[PDB]
Amino acid sequence: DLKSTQAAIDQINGKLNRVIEKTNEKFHQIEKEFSEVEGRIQDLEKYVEDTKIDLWSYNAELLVALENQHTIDLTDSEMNKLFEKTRRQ
Amino acid sequence: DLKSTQAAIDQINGKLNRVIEKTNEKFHQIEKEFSEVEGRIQDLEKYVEDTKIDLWSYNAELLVALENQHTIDLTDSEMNKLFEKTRRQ
Amino acid sequence: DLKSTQAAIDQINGKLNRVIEKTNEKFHQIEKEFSEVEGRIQDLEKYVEDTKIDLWSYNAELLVALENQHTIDLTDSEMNKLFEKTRRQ
Repeated sequence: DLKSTQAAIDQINGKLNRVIEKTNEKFHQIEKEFSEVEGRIQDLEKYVEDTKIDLWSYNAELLVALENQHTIDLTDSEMNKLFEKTRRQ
Repeated sequence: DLKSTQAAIDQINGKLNRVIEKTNEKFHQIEKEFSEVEGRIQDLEKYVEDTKIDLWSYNAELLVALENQHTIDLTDSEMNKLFEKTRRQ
Repeated sequence: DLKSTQAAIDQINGKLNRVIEKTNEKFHQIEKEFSEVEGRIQDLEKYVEDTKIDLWSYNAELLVALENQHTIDLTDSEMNKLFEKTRRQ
């Protein structure tokens, strides 16, 4: 009779609410995983930027160090050359 | 009577189609977010490759510049040495 | 009569199980895509670490090479200077 139909209505309502809430919590799973992976890429981008910046900074420092040493060596070499020249006099 | 049962059938059909289309559009949300995050990682990979390539290129250029300068300095130092030696004669 | 109602029950059960299994397999799609993108970021992180490590290693090697050459050049220059000084005697 209609009683078995009503029991079917209740159990389809139950399973429908079940899949509803399950889907909702699994969407929560997916969205928190999006949040965490986006944070992962954000920190990775920050790491790449920091690495690039400090590598370029050290390249700059080494460049100016080489230039400084070259200048100093030329200058004192000329200085000792003139020193010896005067010592000859 | 069966009329209330029929109204229940219509409203469960309504809510079922509702959750159906909602799930579909939210899956669309998730898949476009996959597409955009994959593009993000793609462009990040391209950025890392470009950074590595230009850093290695500048390292190469600095290496050959140092070698060139060393060679030039040795050569002209020897040249001026021979110049002064001949000037002594 | 109740027969059309029963047919409606069967077809809503069918469509409900259909959306159930479809959602489940599409969640499988989403989770394997999470797995593969997490592996992508993992290998990208490993690549960034390897690049940074070998660049810093080559910077170290170039630094010690420059220091070695500077030391060697100072030393042998002083040596030949003393050599010529003694040759004058």
